[PDB]
Amino acid sequence: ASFMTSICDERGQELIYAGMPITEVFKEEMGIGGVLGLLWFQKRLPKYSCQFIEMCLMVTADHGPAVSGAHNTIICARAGKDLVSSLTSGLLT
Amino acid sequence: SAKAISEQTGKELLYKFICTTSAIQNRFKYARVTPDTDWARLLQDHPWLLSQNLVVKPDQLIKRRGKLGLVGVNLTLDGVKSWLKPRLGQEATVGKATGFLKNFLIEPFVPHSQAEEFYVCIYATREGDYVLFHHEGGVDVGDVDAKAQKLLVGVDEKLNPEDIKKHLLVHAPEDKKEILASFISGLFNFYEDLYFTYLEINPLVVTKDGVYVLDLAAKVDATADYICKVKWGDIEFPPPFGREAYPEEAYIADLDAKSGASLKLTLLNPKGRIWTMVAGGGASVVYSDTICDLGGVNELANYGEYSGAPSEQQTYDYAKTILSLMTREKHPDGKILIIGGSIANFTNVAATFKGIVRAIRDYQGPLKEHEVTIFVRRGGPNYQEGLRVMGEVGKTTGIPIHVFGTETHMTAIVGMALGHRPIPGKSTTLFSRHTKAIVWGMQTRAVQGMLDFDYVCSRDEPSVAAMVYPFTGDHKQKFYWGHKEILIPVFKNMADAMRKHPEVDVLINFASLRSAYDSTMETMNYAQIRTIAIIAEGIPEALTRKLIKKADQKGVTIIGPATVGGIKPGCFKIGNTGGMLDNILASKLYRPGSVAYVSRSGGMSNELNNIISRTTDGVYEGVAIGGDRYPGSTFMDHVLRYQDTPGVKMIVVLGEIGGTEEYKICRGIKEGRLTKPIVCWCIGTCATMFQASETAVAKNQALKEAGVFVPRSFDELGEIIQSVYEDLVANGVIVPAQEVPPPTVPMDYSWARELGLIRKPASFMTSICDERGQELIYAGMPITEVFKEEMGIGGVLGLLWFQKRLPKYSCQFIEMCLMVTADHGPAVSGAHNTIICARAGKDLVSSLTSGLLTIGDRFGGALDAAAKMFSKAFDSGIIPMEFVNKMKKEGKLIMGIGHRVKSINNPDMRVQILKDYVRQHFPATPLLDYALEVEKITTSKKPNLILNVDGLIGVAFVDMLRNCGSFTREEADEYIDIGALNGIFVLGRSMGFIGHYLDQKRLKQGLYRHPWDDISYVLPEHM
Amino acid sequence: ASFMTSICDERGQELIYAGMPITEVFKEEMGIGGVLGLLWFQKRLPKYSCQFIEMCLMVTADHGPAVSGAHNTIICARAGKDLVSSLTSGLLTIGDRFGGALDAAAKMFSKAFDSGIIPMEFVNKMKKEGKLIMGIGHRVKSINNPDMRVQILKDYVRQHFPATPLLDYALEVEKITTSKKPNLILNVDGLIGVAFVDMLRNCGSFTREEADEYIDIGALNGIFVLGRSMGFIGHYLDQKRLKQGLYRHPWDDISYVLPEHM
Ligand SMILES: COC(=O)c1cc(Cl)c(O)c(S(=O)(=O)Nc2cc(-c3ccccc3)c(F)cc2F)c1
Ligand SMILES: Nc1ncnc2c1ncn2[C@@H]1O[C@H](COP(=O)(O)OP(=O)(O)O)[C@@H](O)[C@H]1O
Repeated sequence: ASFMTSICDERGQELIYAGMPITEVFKEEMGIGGVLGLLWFQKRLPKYSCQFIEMCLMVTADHGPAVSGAHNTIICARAGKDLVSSLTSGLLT
Repeated sequence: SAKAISEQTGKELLYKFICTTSAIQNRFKYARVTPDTDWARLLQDHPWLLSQNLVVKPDQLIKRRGKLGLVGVNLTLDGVKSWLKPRLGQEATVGKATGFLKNFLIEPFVPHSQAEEFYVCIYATREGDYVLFHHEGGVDVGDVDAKAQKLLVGVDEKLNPEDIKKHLLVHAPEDKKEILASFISGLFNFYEDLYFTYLEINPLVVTKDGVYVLDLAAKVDATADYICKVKWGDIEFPPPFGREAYPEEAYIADLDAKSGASLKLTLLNPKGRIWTMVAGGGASVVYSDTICDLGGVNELANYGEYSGAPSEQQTYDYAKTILSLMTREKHPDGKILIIGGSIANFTNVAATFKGIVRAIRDYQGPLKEHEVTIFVRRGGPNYQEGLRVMGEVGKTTGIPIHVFGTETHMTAIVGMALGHRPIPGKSTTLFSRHTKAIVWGMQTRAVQGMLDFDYVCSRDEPSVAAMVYPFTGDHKQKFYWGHKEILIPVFKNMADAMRKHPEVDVLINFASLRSAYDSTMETMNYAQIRTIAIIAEGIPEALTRKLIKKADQKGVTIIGPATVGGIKPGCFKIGNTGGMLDNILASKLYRPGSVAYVSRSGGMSNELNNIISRTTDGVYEGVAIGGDRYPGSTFMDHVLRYQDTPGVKMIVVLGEIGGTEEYKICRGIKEGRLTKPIVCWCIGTCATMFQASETAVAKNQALKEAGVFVPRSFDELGEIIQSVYEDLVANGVIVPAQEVPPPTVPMDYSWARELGLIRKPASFMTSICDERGQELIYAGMPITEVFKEEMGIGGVLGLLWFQKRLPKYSCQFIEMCLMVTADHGPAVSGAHNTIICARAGKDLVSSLTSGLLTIGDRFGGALDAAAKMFSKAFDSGIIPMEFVNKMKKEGKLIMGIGHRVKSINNPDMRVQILKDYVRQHFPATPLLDYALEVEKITTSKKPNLILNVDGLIGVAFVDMLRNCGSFTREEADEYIDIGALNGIFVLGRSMGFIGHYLDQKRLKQGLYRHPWDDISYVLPEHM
Repeated sequence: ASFMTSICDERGQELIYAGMPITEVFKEEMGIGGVLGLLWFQKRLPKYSCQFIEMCLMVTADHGPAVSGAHNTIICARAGKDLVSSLTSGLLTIGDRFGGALDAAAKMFSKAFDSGIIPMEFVNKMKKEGKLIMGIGHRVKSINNPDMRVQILKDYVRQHFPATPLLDYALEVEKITTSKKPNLILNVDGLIGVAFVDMLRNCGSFTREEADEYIDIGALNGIFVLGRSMGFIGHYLDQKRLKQGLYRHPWDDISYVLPEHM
């Protein structure tokens, strides 16, 4: 096999993340903070850190528009182009 | 492989690099004479030619010049020229051969007496380097072998001058002793430093004036260039003295040069009904035996070796040369082309059948009307696609072929061709079944062939314990033990693999020929390595004797060089011997039998597996000792192991012409040491039919008179093996094994794709470049043609993007379009957000890119909007007044037209340069003669409405793609509608954006946050 | 002023590059190989290097489609998206394992040229410290059969540059390396990163303390981007023409490894 991927599982009845099927993910309350640890680390995370990594996403959402990445998302959003091509032109900062 | 060099080049290599105390007279005093002799230039070279008498003599590897009357002695310049009048360009019948004397040499005559003529000769043997001296020389020296002073000098030694004084000069005159010891002790050092094998000087003249050299005959080891090629400088090897070589043979010898293969063509009778296409260094000798043995010797045309598995195109070139020699004129009998042979390394099975098929199907006209009846036989893999394509092209063309299989013997077709039958310290046990091995080098195919063979042999453990490869980092490699994936560790220095693995006792060098000596001398220092195979061919013969010397000082048995390795079925396989399992399961090599073979050539190990599998129970062990001059272990060592082995019941020996390696079998049986039934036959009886006891005929006859079961020729070899084995069964000697089916692995995909058993479609379909091959090819053109002509970036662009080659007036134009759109400026949305992500410290790619995703529908996409507007309105027939009136009525701005500053009174200058270049060079410009009317009809209302450069490039590419030499309108709409003309802007402006990244990385500027003075925050107030 | 840009000049009658107005650029024959040196370096370049840097763009245009950048331009061109977004998705592969052999060969040969090491101690320390030489090594080819592109570039370097240090150095390292294995040749990725070092030193108008800076910034990295971008616009445009559908990878090539705790 050429690739060796160790996170998801396309085929079958249910989609499976790193260990867990998705009806178990919504059966429990995993949250985005648990799906994040479940995709990236492949280790299932407890609730006090599951809520913490949601804190780290809720904090770094914006610092502002006069900031180098948001500046060159503003510019390539004014130049009329897509959502992907306007996100991206601020992500490579 | 030890080739000869000329007398001249030999003397210049002597004079340039000998170093001794007693000086040598006449340094660099010689004259090469051709039929292209500029006597003026030579006489300007050598003013001493008008000074003393001369000796002129040929330099073409002609032995006994002094008795053919071909040595002009004691002549002036005019006398030399008159002596060259009846000879240069003429012919002489010399010995048996006949050729043109086309190269002569002139040397100074210096007088000498008879007792001053000495004899020196230095050659190589397996145990060392002889020195032969004799006090009398001349052409009347006679047989000088058993009549001189010999001195043995051991391998990797020096030469003590006191020993020469005490042993090599016992008959020399006294006053001439010390200078000769001043000479020979120098000369051997010369002999060692340039890797000669045979250096003979007769006569050697020492007068009172000093030492000077008259004659020189030399042979150098041609595989030893990678040390000595600076010393050698330019070296030319001359052919033997025969007829002139055709340019055909030069064209095939050129295939030896630039390739890595080996394929030489020696044709001797162009008007014969027997031809050859023989793969393998061994099997060409076998066909040349059997053809001449069946009395068709007068109709044999060529014999040619072919090995190394070259590319399909080189085998196409070889086959088109031989088929070009086929179809010259008619003989009324009909020509028989024999195709087939024996290879050990099956690597290009899919490629080589694509050559010879393409060579046959490119001559179906002439090959029928020269009446060719081809016999093709396959060996090794069951490559059914090649057999099928041969069988289809034989019915399509009409050429009578007869493609055969493995069931017919490899010389059974020769009897089917010539009208004879119808057409239907030391060890004894090297390898146990608990033998480990360490593979040097990285040969994942050969190691996979190890492991799959071992799983077929129902072996408990693998046989590759570890790999060693010093030019990467330490890691592990993932292989297939049957069905489960196991790992094998790959090391860098050998101490890791020899301390972590105390279980190995065999190492297998798959080194290159440059590193085999060094890796083996690295390995020999260790203890448990008790068997070394050396796969690589072309190891120089001075290095091989050093390996044999230390192999005898340590006891390690060497199987090689130039082998492919042996095979011991049920226990262990080496290298690629026996091929892939597609051959193993057919020749039944997964169980032990009771027959052992041993061969000179490694190519014949497939054929002996074939023949011993089709007559007897199976091979016990068969070892190819390699095809070099110095084997690591000859016949007799493995024959003694086979004699001291219980499971062996009969022994087969396959020899070749050359050497005393076969008379030791006669001595071993006449001494009674070798008891078991021995069947031998050495290849090459009809080498004499194109030293006397080392001929293949006399060696076979001496084996036949001493109690070795020799067949009458090679074609009775299977019969005589079968007839010995029947008598071995019918006397209670061999109790045969009940054959049991083996386990079965799946085939490799990468191997069973080449054979054509698997058929899946290609996922991508790319139509521009071509990675593989000798040269990289763009859409049609190879790159040496791109630089051979002057294609330019403007031509490589059209050659990649369109796949249509473009003429020069547009090739220069598209360079104009890149030189214009390189920059418009830094306060421009793309360059702005390249400046920002270049100040934020990131890469070149990540700063180019952050400006490239601005290109789109408001920035830089005016080009492909101008094309899709003017070209859309040109085709609907609208004359520009209704065009401008509908652009007002429907209410949309014209995408080509409009500029911020400039008017008719002051244009852009870039639009004037592009417009002038368009008018001067394009043959016909519609749609710009249209658009310049739209300038006037628009600009009579406001001055600043001009078609821009963003309008004119999108117009002139429409006009160029229509009115170039090679497109169609229905195709030149497609490169507009895809967005190539959009993409001319990306490639244009990317020069500028790499410029802005690079510039503001140079002007070292910090992180950029925008001011708060420019941003008007509007936030809905619900806290 | 917030920005400080030192290449172009928007306003005025004519557009001006770094020194030259454009009617002088087309008045003379500057070429793309001269506009390149005029934008990037701001130093005007003579003709024998102006034609050379066009050689370096004509060589690195394509190596092929089964190559990591061209692969993920083929994929994002089959997924139906733009020219910019299909070029770009192959450009962000350029980096430290693909296409960044150029600026590693320059920063190796030019770093070892200045410390005075004659090539034997250079090859011996590249064995001892244990790192592969970034210019040298090829998959197929030997002394007996070179690349042809490296022969065309080497012949153009010898026929026209007035003095070539650091390539007379590196061709010695070919021989001292290649006498051990045949396939160790300095590549085209090594020779471009050598000949730009030699060109920036031995052009008419630079200094060594300044011609170190365009190497260390990564211009010589950026010659590869501009070279290969012709090829990637080629692959986008070609597989938009050969109208091919969305591409998902097969399941036959991917070995799923998932920790089993359901
Ligand atoms: C490298 O040679 C192979 O790749 C190979 C593969 C198989 Cl399968 C095989 O059987 C043999 S062979 O030497 O045994 N017979 C044979 C030989 C040539 C040939 C091929 C090239 C040149 C001259 C003759 C040929 F065109 C057809 C044949 F059947 C050889
Ligand atoms: N320069 C020379 N001066 C004197 N005699 C020479 C010279 N060159 C050749 N000869 C004569 O020619 C002979 C050399 O020919 P050579 O090839 O050695 O004959 P052969 O092969 O039979 O030994 C010597 O016997 C020598 O007498």
